[PDB]
Amino acid sequence: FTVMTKMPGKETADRNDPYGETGFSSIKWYYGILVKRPERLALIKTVAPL
Amino acid sequence: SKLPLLTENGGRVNRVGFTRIAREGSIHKFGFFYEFTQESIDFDSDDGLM
Repeated sequence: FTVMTKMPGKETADRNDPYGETGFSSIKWYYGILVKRPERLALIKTVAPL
Repeated sequence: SKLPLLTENGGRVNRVGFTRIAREGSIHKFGFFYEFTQESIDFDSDDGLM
């Protein structure tokens, strides 16, 4: 998880916001799976009582 | 009515500017002289006229 946090201060001071009273925090990651042998996975589909 | 005020969402709000002024002067040249002849200095009764 790549986390990037900018607290209010000179870090967020900008021509659009000279005073810099906004901040944010973000998080991102990569995912994907590879299936080698599909035969070994099993499944049984059914209904369930209330 | 002309005070500088802000809100929590600060932005392009209050701008100020500065000015400078320049001054000048000049220079001029002076002088005067006098001339004499040798007999005037040699034969005058006053020894020390120079």
